[PDB]
Amino acid sequence: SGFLLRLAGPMQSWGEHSMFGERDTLPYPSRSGLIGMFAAAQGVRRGDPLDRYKELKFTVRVDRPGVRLVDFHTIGGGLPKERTVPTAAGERRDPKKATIVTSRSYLADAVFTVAVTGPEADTIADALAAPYWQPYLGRRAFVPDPLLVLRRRVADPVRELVEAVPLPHRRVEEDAATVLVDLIYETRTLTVLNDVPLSFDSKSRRYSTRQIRVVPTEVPATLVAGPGRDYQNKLFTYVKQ
Amino acid sequence: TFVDIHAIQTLPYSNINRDDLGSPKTVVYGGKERTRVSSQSWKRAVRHEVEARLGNVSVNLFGRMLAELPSTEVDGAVQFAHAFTVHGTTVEVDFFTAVDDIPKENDHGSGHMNAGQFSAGTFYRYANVNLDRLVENTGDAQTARTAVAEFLRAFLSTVPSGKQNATAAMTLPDLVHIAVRFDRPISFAPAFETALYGSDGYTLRACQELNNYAERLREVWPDDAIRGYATVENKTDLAALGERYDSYPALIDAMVAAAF
Amino acid sequence: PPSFDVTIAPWLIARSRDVLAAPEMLGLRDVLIRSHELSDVEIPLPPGAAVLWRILALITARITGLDQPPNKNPKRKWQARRSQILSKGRLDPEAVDAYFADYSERFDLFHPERPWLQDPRLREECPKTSGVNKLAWGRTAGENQVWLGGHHHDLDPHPLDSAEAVWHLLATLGYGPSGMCTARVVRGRSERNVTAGPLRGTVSYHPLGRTLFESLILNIPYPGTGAADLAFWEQPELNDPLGLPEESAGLAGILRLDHFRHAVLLHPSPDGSHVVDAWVTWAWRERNISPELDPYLIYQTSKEGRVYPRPAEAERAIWRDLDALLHYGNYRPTILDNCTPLAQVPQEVLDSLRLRAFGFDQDGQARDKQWFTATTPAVLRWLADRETDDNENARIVRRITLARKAAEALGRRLEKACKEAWKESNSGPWVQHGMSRYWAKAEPVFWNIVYDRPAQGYTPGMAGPGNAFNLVALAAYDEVTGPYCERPRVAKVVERHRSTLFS
Repeated sequence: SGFLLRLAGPMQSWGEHSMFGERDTLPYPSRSGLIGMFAAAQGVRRGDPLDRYKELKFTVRVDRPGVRLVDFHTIGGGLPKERTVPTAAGERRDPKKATIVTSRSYLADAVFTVAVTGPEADTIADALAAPYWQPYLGRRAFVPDPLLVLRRRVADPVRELVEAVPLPHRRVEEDAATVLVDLIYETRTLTVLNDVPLSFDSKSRRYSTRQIRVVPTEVPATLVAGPGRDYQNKLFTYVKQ
Repeated sequence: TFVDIHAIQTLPYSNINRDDLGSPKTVVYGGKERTRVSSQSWKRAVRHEVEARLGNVSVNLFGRMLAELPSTEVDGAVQFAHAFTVHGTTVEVDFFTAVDDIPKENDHGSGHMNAGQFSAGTFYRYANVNLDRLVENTGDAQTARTAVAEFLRAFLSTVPSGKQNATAAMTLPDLVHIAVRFDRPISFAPAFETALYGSDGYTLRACQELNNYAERLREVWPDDAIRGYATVENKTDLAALGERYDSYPALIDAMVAAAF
Repeated sequence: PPSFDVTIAPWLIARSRDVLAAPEMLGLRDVLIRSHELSDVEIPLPPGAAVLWRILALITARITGLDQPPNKNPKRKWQARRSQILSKGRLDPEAVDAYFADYSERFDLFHPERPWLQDPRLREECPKTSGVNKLAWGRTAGENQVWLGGHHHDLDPHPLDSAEAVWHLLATLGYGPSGMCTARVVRGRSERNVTAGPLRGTVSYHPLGRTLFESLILNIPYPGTGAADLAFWEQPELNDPLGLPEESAGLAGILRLDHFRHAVLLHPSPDGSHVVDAWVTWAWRERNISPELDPYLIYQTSKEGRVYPRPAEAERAIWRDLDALLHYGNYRPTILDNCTPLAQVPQEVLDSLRLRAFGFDQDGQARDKQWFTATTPAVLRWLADRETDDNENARIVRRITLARKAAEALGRRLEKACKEAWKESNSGPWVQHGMSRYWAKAEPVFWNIVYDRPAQGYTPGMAGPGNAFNLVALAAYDEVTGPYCERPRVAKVVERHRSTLFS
């Protein structure tokens, strides 16, 4: 069982621990987000039991860490006072203060290839191919790369993360081999953060911590693609086989 | 059933969106920085335009009213990608000075010196419409049908209002391609993961590059997707995008016809 | 009647030494008793945990700290008893029940009189309930807009779970907004104004270990010899709003637990499952200087000589867990500087202790921006033991300490660079993006310097950071000031201040 999910695209955000106007992303995908991505693909209404998703495992290798950028993002500004965001008391604030100013962060030009291994993950892959709601990378405005699922069915996909999945253009030294790539596994634990989603109900979303261990591993330098456009070519060669 | 629409609309010297400072918004994508027009800004103009022409489908096509309290449907189903330039773009500073009309025994002590940033380029826009949930939530397939058609026309016709009086950036897209897909929505954004080089323009080259990406994706995954595109150029054929149409509203009509 | 007990009811999430699967929620008494069994107890709200570790340091700790180092080289003998209980490795449950026994009937927060960290009289004199939404964090208040964290319109608000209510009450007693809460009259006195919380907008630093008991022991500031002290819940009778907040040389006055600037009362649900209404209001009109600096926070002196805690910065939270690297270090918190070093007394314990910090970056007023927890990575010390040698190890540790020093020195150099340049160029917003870009680019180069992987500006095996950090700062600074170095007048200013980052 298992399939390869490729998270790529111009921008993707995987925030955790932010609860005000400023938003912040983890430099790598968060299990909560990917689980919600599958739940959205399967029609799981907000508030439905998320234990079906329990028992999955997410090893994620970071091809390009990507640049982290902060996207300004106002809400309601430049509108007449009557048509701005409501207050909790119900009376709209004065128009010179009715604007909301959020500073949301997002990863741009970053690409990870998570190898999801679970009990029903093959039905989940078959659900991403025909989604109930549009899958997106973190914020809904970010739209996933068309090669969202590199392979629908793979026996031992981590074995395919160690090798035989192409890689972006990187420095390849003379007489070099085995270019270093950071794999992320789920003592030797990088960080602890609230990921595993106890409930997605918008009224009270709650989570619990998951330790992450990031192990730099060594994959053959043959894997990295040539400088220009070759990455797309090798990747497409990869999807048909 | 997912109706998605790609446009390659170019914009002259303008500053449609800007940061907390004056400079416009940029994605760093494909290793080359490129200006962008954020999704919410563009969405706001489209939603305002749809609600103005249409006279609660705006809470259905678009998820919820900003100034209304949540009515248990905050999701809009419609997905708006953030528009970004086909090529890499350097931010172009425009130094300006406001002139003082009353003259002292002094000349040119100008009223106000400053410098504002602008940029121009060919943005590759893209959107999605979750048709089935829109029908299940709206109820009547007809209101949904009119709403979907008018939403596509709004996506095409409009341009954001930002520094528009100083730069008349009003423009029509060069290419639109509406693909009624049943498998899943897909954006042709990776066609431009390698920013195109310059000095000969980008409209035509971006048109055939997006044609190459449509051939390849159509090749790996052959689908029952109904497609069609309309261009302001008759010089180049793009067979992978589907049957060509004489115009944009004729195209929108044929694809709205194709969804139902 | 509704009743809830911190000692018996389950609210504290608890993680065991083994398995590391299915953390169970337990009461305060149970955690206290089973401490060596559990690695740690966690609260989702870093403010809630920041006051929590303060109160837990006053219970288990108080019994172990003894509240009395008279004669006998006080610091030496407390460190002697400290070594004695640290050597036992556990606390006898009978001494806990005895402590609980003294005030056993006084804990159940929903008390008709004497509710937990609350004022029971408050209900009668305040006409408008603040509401749960005004108490709970991440929850929209009366004037707050409806955009985030679920939309609460303040009409039929969904009640907080009692356990949940406890976390919020504790946070607001720590961090709390200032100005214009709901006024309650006290014999003719009505002033909606309210002063801010004692630790508001600060990062609390709590050292951790391998098991709970260790941390609780190592978490108590050493109480200097002084007046015997007690907590807000150890107070024999209510304070009254008027009058002076009396000083307290005891550690309860150094845990900032003698009295709160904020006064909360939570109206219970009939079953006791939830809170329905809440009253947040002042308990004191006259502010008092709290004696002695708080061990946990990092302090700073500024021209005029005034001493204030260094505010949390959400930009340092961009690089996950940077503050917990505090241990590898000028100015240092006193609790860490008493318990972590080698003058103390434990033998090996110090080798496996690891630091954790709770920071809530916010305005000192009512605006709030970001909170974050931060335990040190276990990989940095474990990478030191993979080898097991005296030299490549001391060199790893030296490298890591060195890397951290370079990243921070140029972090302040770059803050002051952007700040000075922005002010000068217009005769700041450059600082925000400067720091954001800085830590985002400075994060992987650090991890490349530790592994000795090759990072630009660094050569593997170099004795120190090697200018690796000075390069990232210059690239972030030049990334930010980039579009404005066009005019020659502004370019001259920007150049004068980038030159300082050259080192």
